Amino acid sequence: ISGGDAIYSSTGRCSLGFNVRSGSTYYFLTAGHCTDGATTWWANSARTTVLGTTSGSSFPNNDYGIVRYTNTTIPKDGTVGGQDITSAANATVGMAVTRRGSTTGTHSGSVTALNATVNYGGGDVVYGMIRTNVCAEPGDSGGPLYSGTRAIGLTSGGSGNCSSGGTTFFQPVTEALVAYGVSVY
Amino acid sequence: VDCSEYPKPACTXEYRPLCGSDNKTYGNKCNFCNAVVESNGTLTLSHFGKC
Repeated sequence: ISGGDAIYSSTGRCSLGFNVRSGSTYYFLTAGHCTDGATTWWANSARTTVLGTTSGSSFPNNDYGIVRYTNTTIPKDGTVGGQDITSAANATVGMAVTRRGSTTGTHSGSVTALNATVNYGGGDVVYGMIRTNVCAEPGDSGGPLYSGTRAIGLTSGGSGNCSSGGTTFFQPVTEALVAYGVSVY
Repeated sequence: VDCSEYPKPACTXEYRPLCGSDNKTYGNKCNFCNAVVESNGTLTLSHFGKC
């Protein structure tokens, strides 16, 4: 399994952000709004292939979560689809980025702004978000935002769609990596 | 599903489908509710889950 692939909780479907590790412990990052109130994660809609369990969740304010792998045999590729990821970096205005999600697949665009505040309502406000002109749709939450071999962010939310075009906000992945003391590979 | 607090400038995403009266499957409640607003209240919920 790799970045952009579908992941299922008891509630719905999201996308795996990045496979990360700490020592010999493997986890995966995804959106906080997906990990919020979720315990177990599966690789299929049938819920027959277990992935692991939620180890951390930060939403709102931020939008990241981490899941500890309990499945010992499933391949945990340090890639996004077939794209190798070798490091993480900070987003910059004008940067060319690519997103992969379980619903829309791969779409590209650029970073148009930093430190954006997004109000999802009901007191669900996230801060310090990366704004881009990449589209995304339901099911794409938590999928990776990358640039070449560099991990940049996790899909948090947006408006519009891939047909008419849209705006998508991402949580900087650097902050998540530091919070959990994990690193991409 | 109540769309009173809509519209919203953005939605998270997660996939938890709803079926609208237009036979379109909406990815989640926020998407569905923004579409109801856009339809000026003509779109309604048919059932939960995909169409």
